[PDB]
Amino acid sequence: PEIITPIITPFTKDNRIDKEKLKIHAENLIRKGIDKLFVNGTTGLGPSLSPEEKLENLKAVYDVTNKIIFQVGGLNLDDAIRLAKLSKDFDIVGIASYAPYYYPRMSEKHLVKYFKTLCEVSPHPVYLYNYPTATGKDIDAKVAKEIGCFTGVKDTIENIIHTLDYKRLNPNMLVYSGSDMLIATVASTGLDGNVAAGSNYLPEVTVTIKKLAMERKIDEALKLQFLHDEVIEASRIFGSLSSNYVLTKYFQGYDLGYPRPPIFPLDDEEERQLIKKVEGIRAKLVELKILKE
Amino acid sequence: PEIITPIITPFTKDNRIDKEKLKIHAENLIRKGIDKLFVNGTTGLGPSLSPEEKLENLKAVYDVTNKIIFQVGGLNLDDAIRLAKLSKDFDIVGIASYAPYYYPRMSEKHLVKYFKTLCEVSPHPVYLYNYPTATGKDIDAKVAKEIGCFTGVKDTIENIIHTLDYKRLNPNMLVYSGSDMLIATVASTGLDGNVAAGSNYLPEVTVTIKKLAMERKIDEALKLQFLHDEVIEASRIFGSLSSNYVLTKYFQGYDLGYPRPPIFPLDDEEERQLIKKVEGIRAKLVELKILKE
Amino acid sequence: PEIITPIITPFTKDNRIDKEKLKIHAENLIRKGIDKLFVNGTTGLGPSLSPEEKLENLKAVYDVTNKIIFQVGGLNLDDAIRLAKLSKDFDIVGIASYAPYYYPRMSEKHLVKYFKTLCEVSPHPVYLYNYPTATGKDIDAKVAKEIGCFTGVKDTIENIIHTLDYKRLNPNMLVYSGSDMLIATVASTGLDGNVAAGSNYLPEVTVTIKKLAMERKIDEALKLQFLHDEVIEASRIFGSLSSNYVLTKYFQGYDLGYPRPPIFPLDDEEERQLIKKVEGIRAKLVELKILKE
Amino acid sequence: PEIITPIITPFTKDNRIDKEKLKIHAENLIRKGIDKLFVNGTTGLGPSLSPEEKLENLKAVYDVTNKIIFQVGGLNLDDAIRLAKLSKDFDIVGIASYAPYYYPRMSEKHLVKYFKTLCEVSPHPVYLYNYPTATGKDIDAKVAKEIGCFTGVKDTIENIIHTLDYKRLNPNMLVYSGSDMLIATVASTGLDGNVAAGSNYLPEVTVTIKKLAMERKIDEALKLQFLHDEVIEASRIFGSLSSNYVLTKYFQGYDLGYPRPPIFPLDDEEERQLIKKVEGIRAKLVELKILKE
Ligand code: NA
Repeated sequence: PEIITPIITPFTKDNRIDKEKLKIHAENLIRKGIDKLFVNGTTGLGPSLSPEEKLENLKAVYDVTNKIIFQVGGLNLDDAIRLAKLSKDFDIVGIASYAPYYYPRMSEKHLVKYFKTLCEVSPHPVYLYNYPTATGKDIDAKVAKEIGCFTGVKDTIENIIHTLDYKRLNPNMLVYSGSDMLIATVASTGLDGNVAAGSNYLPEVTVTIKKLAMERKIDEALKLQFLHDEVIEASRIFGSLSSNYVLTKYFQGYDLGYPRPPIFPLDDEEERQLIKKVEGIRAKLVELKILKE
Repeated sequence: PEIITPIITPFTKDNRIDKEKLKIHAENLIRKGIDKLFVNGTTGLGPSLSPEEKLENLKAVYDVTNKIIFQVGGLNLDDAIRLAKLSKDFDIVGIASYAPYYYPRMSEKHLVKYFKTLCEVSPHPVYLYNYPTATGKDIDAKVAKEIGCFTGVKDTIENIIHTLDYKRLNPNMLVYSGSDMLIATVASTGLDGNVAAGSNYLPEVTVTIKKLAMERKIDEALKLQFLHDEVIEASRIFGSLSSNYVLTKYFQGYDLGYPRPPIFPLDDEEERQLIKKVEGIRAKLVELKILKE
Repeated sequence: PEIITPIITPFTKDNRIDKEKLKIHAENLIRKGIDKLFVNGTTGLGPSLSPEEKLENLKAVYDVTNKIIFQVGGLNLDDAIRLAKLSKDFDIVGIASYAPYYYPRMSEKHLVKYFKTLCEVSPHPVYLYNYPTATGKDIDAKVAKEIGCFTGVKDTIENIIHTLDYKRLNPNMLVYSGSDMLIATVASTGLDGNVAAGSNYLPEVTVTIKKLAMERKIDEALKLQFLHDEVIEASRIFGSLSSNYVLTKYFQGYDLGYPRPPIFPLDDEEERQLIKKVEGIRAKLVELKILKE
Repeated sequence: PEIITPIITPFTKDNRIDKEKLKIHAENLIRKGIDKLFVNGTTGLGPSLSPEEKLENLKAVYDVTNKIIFQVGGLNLDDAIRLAKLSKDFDIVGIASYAPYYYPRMSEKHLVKYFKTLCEVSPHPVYLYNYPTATGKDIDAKVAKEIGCFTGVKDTIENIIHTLDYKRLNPNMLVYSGSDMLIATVASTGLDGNVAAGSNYLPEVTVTIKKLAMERKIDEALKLQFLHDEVIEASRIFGSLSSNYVLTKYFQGYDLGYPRPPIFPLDDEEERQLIKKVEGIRAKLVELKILKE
């Protein structure tokens, strides 16, 4: 199985993509053993990016690696078609889309047609980005089989039965969980890996959990998994999407600028309280020689 | 109380706003007694529009009437600020925003900061577009009072206790329901009216429900409200946002072009089937002398 | 429309029904203008009562008034049948049942069969007690219509559209809201009334709300509804079912003994906080002459 | 890890417990390798049983084995205390309780008091029966930690994150999933096993999934788990709690009488259609030599 990072989008002081900080982060993730980078996912603030900015994000990461899944979805199908077609000039792993978000009560036929449309124009394998809470709808194992053209799925959901169903119904599909808390479990149970937000700031931990589970050292894998869970919990205090920036700086030692409002940067006091929650975890990982310092 | 139309945005065959069809529709609505038009709401596929298209919508509608509430929200705050400031040259009723959508688990503090930021730059009264199922958030009467700067709210929710609460905690606030099925109830109970998707295609009906209810002819208002409910239920068979275009052409006699995929147009068969589902209702409305024929 | 009290069950110190206190309470409610009494509802802890206790509740209240709807439902259909048959000797308004509670994902067919069974043996009109949050399933207007034998429904739900749908699909049915917050609204919108837990402790207020709305004094009705809402909200702080006992004592001046654990009575600190939250309301109500003192 | 059967309660034609059929079923489960029997759980229709009947169940099963967890909860705390006390004379594994069901919005304080009360009188280890969907509330790992007297938990939820949290926060706690679809995954990821309804009718299957996963044959475990899933799915078509009876007779060759209405028995045709759905699976299980012909 794999750890895939849905990579953060660093914004500059004036709210543009900081390509340079993005490249440094990308380099470090690849050097630290991350398998592939998921660009314009939730953790990257995909829905806050224009189609031009979703391209810019791809271009900057592509400077670093070919190991990219390029998320292209949104509520203008022509823009998503255009991004899909432009990816032909990039030797990447695949493209991806979440389901059309915001609008409730969208018919199954229209959902199926949105994805089939993108499969039809895609120059690369297509991955389903399933995120029921964010998008308002679910594209389950059965709908995924009906759509019929997904090479894999990231299933961001707290229901591993639902994730396992993709495998049951689509035996050849790559099936990833979107949770950081299920890295040990996913590797122990025959799934293909995790697209894990927390691998942005603790790629060493996510990779090591996976490796331990693979080696069948489940009690050691769980012990580390449970530590990782505490950082995830700390990150949710002030809002994970903002907190991920602060944590990457804290644990990896380079700056990733700002998120894009209304995903507001943490303030100094929030940043200080968040660091207070994870410093003893940082010491312990250093003690364990998982983190270098 | 008032009926306010969240007016449909007509698109051409190549996915641009059809300004001329928009004007004809806007003009018909006002002539049939609609109080104000809500521009770039859900019904207008606002989340599917770029900032530039949201402004283009305002301009076209403004040629017809200044009775406009102009929706500006999105996930890039700078763009929404820009729209708010640009509205200064338009003599309109107000601007509006829904909450930042898609991202789950946004802190109250961040949500409050988003709206207060738009209040601080707004040259017009600000309306809260509350839509918990679509955006994943609720900005309830307590949070609206915190924010402190709303002249009004559109509460798109079926729970009228929730909508009444805006009035109870904010006695000076204008309080609208976003439901078509609550027009009779809202008028009878002392609220300010409805921002009703169905008023795009049966504005005569929504205005008459309101009028009957004001006259305390509650049973007559409900009979009409109940017929209107059946049209709303029909519209949901193939997807209401797509169906709204077909129902407008059918009942009002002009077309509104195409929706924007992934809000896909009904096909000829679906259109035939929807028309069959509402034909008998049209006959009833004609016998009630609400519609001509 | 009517105000119906789902009457509290007072329990003695040895966890038996305090029949003498129940009778005093029932007599007060009727004297203060309550139309009918709903026995063994949620508010009376019906699900905590054995079939013998449900019958004991009926006999005590029946010593005071025949204006009773007698709730009989539970997870042993033989017992519910026996209670339904036993009620033949009581000259009352109706019997009632909630849907079989606890078990998830019961088939529509089984739910319909349970209700039709009660209808076949019932010597009185049968009322649907609809409470989806509590029972884990909904018996909506369409399922009610398919069941075909309900004289009325109490709809305890936060969705008045759902409640109105009973009237729309079943025009000869009595349709009540289970909410105290909707007395003004239900009266103005053509519904038949409210089975209002808060009428146990402020029967004066619920009746005056309904009277004001009937007189089309909507603003005054809402002003009083909104004060009543504040008392409902305070009752919920420590748990409404327990707080209903304290509030009855506070506003009506007699006590109702203890609830039945695990519906635990409020402790001293909880009572003090609760009273601080309502005493300024209790003064406004005496000033308005709704309460004596 | 272990498989624990939440054992079915067989009822006679006139709705009493069929003690002799219960004993036959218990003995078979134990002989086929089931580790313990969870008596009066959901699958046994525990909420449908009077305290007396819950005691009859224990005494019947106890004649076969002492490997019993005895579920004693309900909405009359005096009865649950009495049951807990009466278990002193049975040399069993533990007693258990689900949270007080039906009543929504019970304060955490009251929930904690209910379980602490049962712990204080219990002469055996206490197990938490967590089932948020059925009871309307969640007693999560944090609340279980607060209560602080549970020996184990059955987490009937689909979210394995939530289940893993009991072990993360309560290291010495025995932690089981209430899901049949998670047998392979629970065994692989270091949890304690599964309280699996479907082990009533296919104990051979559930014990074999576990064993294969224990031997790290995850591929083979999943294949068999996926077959089992298809039986679980079939049982849900006409209602699992009724269907479990039919499936036990079909797979094990002896009958368990009737369920208790409103958990109605399947009819002859529903039974034929259900058997049609699982015939093909029974065939596979025979080829695989998991079942005898
Ligand atoms: Na009640």
